[PDB]
Amino acid sequence: DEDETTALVCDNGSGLVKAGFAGDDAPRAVFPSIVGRPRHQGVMVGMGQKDSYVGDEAQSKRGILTLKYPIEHGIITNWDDMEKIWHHTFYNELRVAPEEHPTLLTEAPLNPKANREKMTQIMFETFNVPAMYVAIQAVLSLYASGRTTGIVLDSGDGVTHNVPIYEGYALPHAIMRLDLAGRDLTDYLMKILTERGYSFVTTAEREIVRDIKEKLCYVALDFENEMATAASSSSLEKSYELPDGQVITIGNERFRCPETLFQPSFIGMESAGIHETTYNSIMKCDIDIRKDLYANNVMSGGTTMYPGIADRMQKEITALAPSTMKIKIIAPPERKYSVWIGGSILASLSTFQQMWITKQEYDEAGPSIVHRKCF
Amino acid sequence: DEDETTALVCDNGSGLVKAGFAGDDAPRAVFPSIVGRPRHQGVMVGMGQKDSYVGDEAQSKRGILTLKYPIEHGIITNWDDMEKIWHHTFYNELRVAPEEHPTLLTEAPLNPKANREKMTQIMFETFNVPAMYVAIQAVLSLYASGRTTGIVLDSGDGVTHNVPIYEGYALPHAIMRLDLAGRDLTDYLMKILTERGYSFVTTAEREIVRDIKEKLCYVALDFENEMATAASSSSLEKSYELPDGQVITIGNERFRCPETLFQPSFIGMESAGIHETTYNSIMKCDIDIRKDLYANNVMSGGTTMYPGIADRMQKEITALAPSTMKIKIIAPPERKYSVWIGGSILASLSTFQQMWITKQEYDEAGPSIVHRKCF
Amino acid sequence: DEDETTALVCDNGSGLVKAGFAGDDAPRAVFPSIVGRPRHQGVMVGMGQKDSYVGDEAQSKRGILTLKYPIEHGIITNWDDMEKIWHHTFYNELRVAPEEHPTLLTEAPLNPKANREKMTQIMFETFNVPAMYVAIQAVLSLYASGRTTGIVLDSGDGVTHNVPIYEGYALPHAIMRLDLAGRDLTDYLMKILTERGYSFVTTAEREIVRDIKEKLCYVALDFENEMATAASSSSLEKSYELPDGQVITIGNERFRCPETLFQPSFIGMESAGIHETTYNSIMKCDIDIRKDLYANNVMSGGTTMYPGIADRMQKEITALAPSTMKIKIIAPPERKYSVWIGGSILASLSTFQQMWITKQEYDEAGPSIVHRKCF
Amino acid sequence: ASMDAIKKKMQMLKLDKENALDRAEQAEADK
Amino acid sequence: KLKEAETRAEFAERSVTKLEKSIDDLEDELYAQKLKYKAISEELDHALNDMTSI
Ligand SMILES: Nc1ncnc2c1ncn2[C@@H]1O[C@H](COP(=O)(O)OP(=O)(O)O)[C@@H](O)[C@H]1O
Ligand SMILES: Nc1ncnc2c1ncn2[C@@H]1O[C@H](COP(=O)(O)OP(=O)(O)O)[C@@H](O)[C@H]1O
Ligand SMILES: Nc1ncnc2c1ncn2[C@@H]1O[C@H](COP(=O)(O)OP(=O)(O)O)[C@@H](O)[C@H]1O
Repeated sequence: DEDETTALVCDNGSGLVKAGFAGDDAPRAVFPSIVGRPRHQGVMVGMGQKDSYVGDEAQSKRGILTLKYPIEHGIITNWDDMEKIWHHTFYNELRVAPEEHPTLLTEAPLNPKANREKMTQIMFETFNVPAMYVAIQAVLSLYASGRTTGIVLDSGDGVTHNVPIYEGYALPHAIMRLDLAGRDLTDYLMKILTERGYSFVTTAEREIVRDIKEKLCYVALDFENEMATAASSSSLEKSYELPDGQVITIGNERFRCPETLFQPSFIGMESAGIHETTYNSIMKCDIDIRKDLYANNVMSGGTTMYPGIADRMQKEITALAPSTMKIKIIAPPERKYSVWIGGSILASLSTFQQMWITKQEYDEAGPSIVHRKCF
Repeated sequence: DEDETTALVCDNGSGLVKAGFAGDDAPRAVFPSIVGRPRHQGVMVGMGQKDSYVGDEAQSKRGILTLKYPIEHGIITNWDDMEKIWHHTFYNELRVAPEEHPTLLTEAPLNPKANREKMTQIMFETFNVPAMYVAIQAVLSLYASGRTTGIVLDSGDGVTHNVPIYEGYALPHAIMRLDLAGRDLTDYLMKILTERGYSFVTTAEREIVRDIKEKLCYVALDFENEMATAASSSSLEKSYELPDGQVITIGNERFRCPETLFQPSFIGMESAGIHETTYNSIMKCDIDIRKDLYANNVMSGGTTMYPGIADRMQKEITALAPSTMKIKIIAPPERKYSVWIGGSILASLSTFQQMWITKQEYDEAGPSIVHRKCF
Repeated sequence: DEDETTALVCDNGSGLVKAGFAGDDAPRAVFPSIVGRPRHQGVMVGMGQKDSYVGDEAQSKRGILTLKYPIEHGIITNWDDMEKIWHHTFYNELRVAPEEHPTLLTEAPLNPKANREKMTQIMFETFNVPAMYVAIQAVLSLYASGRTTGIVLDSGDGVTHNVPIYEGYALPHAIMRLDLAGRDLTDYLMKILTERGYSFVTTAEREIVRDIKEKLCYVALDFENEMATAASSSSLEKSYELPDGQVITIGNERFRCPETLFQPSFIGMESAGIHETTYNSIMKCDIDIRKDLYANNVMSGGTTMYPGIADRMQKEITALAPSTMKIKIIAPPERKYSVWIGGSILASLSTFQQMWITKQEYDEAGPSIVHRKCF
Repeated sequence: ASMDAIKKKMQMLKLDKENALDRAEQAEADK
Repeated sequence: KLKEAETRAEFAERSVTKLEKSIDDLEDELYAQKLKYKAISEELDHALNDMTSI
């Protein structure tokens, strides 16, 4: 299908998997990072039915499946389920076997080493990829956005890494890893929805709450004022259709879910929020770095698609940041897909052809080689 | 013409026994679950006269026989009479000996386990069947009806089981079994026909009422409005010919009997009826498995052949159901016989040839094997 | 009959309701949380006969009544039946007039708000109680158990709450709330008793199974070894006498019912089981919290009364827990009554007097006041 | 129909203000 | 066979009646949905013509 040995690129986290080939401007296919298994005893014979379901298969038949994510809080723990995901991710939908194509995968410097080691090891030992590279998602978001400098606040599914980069250099001492992410925002929402009479416990119920969140919730620019109205009037309530015909009406709960990003104490976290971490990543850097990082706060990844988040962050950051200086957010429509796009850009750069770990180097050094070669 | 060891299929209720061989689309013959015995003193001699009559023999000579049905609410208690029925069924009409063929018998999922153990034991120790398989009646209607998914409402002679099945899987926690069946409907009708001046008490009289019900009764869609006119005018009455040439004309009793299925309080049971049990089975299933069970209300067995029932059941579930959801009923002509048909389908599946208990496995394990091999 | 102008305490749930006055160490009486209504047509006249019966009245005359409870998995929906229960409980059984006494009612902290709002509203608007306080069941359990710290497993009729508390503080991010409870265990037992040949359908039949469960069921220390013998030999069977003189003999089913708490799949629930959810509540807490929660697994509510439950829970946690830590179950005689007792303690604490909502404050603020003063 | 007409008008006005703003900032920066 | 055919004829008359009702319900529901849906959402796109002006 490919007319060149183009690298394959995939952003595969605790949430979703985005994949396509280097040189495109988008993933060709997007899957959840899910492997599903039946939680019921079969009654009818000759029904087909798989032992395990992968990605979209797992969500489509979820009514009787338990759905697990092989990646949690930024790290792969279930390597077996990841092999099934990688095959589906790169071959079943793109029709490209990694054996003849280099592969670029993503993480962050505070992401435990086993993640980068298993990503590299699986593609080399199970898929026989000729080469590998592990990228920082912040690097890729900045390439996609047309920047070398900025803070990439990736507010994803299992972890927020908040990684500062200046003029193409990582500033790792200033990375603020926060135990608050989209999966926790889902948990908050089901607890507040329980307060309103709608309890969600099972896998199907969990996936529904994540759908409610993704389509109904918003950040807005001022939560105290938003709550003063949302808590007082039905005019800010929105109906969501549960896939059984029931309707759930969500009010100030509609923004109190994402509000956790500005109030982590809601889920038991000792933090003031993502704008505080953006501020601190910049603060930890020398002042001649800081001025450019404040002027280039970058949104990437998940949750960046909640209405009001790019503008709320600029307001919250300028409120912490020194005056006179211009504080600005970079938040293009190429948001959440900027990490994948940067992977395409990086994988295909002529100068990046010297940055790939080759299979021969891998076989000689072992799985730990990624720590010597990626960043 | 049986030159192949095809499995035999025999569905045995409190009402009728449907039997034929696997691979056909209908039972070859119906044995109406009966062993009849004379209740009078003989005076003439050299009259032949059996100690007991079986199946159609019991009905043909019923004028002086008491008719005993071996199965109560779908449970075989009089196993000796079932052996008489099975010998007659298999050898005289199907023209087969179970010794040369695998045999498939059926029962509701919550039917006490003793029943499935005896069905397995009898065919192996009395009939020397080379193999056995006790099937779920709900499953068999789904095969016959072209479904893998739906609520199967088996409103037959014995017990109404009501079991939700999704993608070929049982959802057993959502089974809503009712002690409401065709034999209670007949008793109710005998009492309300007594109110009209036609008392029915004894076996011959009981058989007449059962026949009246099957041919004259209906449910319609609105009981109270149907009653308002049935109780006011001869235009909703229907006449039935009694065996001795007398005629019984029946008015609102024509529907008051069938109505018991929707109003079980008519026979003293604390229940809301079959449409609420069907609805609750959908409700008790997971949130991502209800949008499919609403669209798949599946009929099984008899009473599904009452005029107005296909639409009343779809209507009652629709009335109980939330809006937005699509509610649909499956009520094929393969009614009152869909379970037998499913038995033929199941017995014959290539994927089912490993589900059969062989005689050697049975002899080594005993009757309890049915719970290890069938369900 | 009480000698002080004290507060009243009433732990009214989906199962049973316990009541007495604040300052005692036990409720005066426990009643089923039931309002009963006739399900039969009367024939004799001058027979008295109520439109509705409450508590002991509802159970005493149950032979001709259909019985309902007002609380659905911890949530009050039938506030009119709650009114009947509270009136009878306070007026006839505690022999007090709520108008002259503060009243304390209970609910899980994650219970939908309507529950706490109706408890506060009805006692103030229909009973004219001078003051109210909706209490947290986990708090009450710890006060009865002699603790400030631990995981409270109230494993009740409605819902299992499972909340970690440390030094008197809630740790809400770690509440592994679960929709698995005693009401499901009863329905499960009815289905498995049906498998053994003893069908149950009606309210009387349900009350009988509940009584069977409460006297015969147990958890055991090892489910697999217990079933290996119980399912193979009469030596572990125990009989129960049904009120009509029939005898039911129960084997491994005797423990399969409580086993459901550890194995939720038995009722179609997707859950790790009460011991793993307990483990996770401990593990979700900080390192300097975990050691104290391991040593303090705290029981309240029903189901904590099954023989072997305290010991199986301690074994399940120690088997998952790290070494060095001493894992302990707190399962005092105050079992099932831990919450009522705690209610008495809380209502009477001098440090709690300012926490009571007065009638004047209620009338000025309206029903929403419960969230300003209680929780 | 997506409000693309104003995603585009937004960009035009964004450019108009960004340019006016660039000038506001320069005009003050120039001292 | 006549009573059965009559049952079938009556069935079909009733089934037709049920479907006479359901066809009219679909004729009215399709009508109402179009009448309110394209009329409102197309109107909302007309409003786009104005909403997105400025
Ligand atoms: N409209 C939206 N509202 C809320 N969250 C969103 C929205 N769109 C995307 N996200 C979140 O994106 C997350 C996955 O983001 P991602 O950053 O790509 O993971 P990673 O980069 O670490 O591999 C999911 O939790 C999803 O809920
Ligand atoms: N037209 C009808 N009217 C009333 N009841 C019916 C009708 N057709 C079938 N049934 C009832 O259903 C029974 C046959 O259906 P079935 O479910 O296959 O019972 P079984 O368990 O014996 O196989 C008969 O007892 C009959 O009384
Ligand atoms: N011997 C017993 N074994 C197990 N559970 C019991 C026993 N006795 C009573 N229970 C259970 O106690 C529950 C009611 O007590 P409780 O939990 O204190 O009410 P509440 O939920 O308001 O706290 C019922 O589910 C009942 O079945």
